[PDB]
Amino acid sequence: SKKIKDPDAAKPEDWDERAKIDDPTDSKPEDWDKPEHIPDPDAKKPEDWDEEMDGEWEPPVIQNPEYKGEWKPRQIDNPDYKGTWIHPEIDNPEYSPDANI
Repeated sequence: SKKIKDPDAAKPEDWDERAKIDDPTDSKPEDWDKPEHIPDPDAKKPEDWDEEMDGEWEPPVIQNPEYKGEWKPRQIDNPDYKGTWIHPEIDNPEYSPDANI
């Protein structure tokens, strides 16, 4: 996604930045992580459209029934930490809106 943790952002080398840990001994795959938005399966476009002049159509999305806000397992408060200063995230180079960066 847009805006992620990165090296430009000038983080120290691992200074108990978390506050709340994730699955200690549990863990599962990523396969919770279903897409928030899926295109309409029956997303037909108008024949009254010129993608030459718009640039593309505009295929609608719906919210997926399986929608979880993110793979947050059980973010439990850790066994004592430091204090995440406020790292400035940066504009995730590997995001790519529609064309690879």
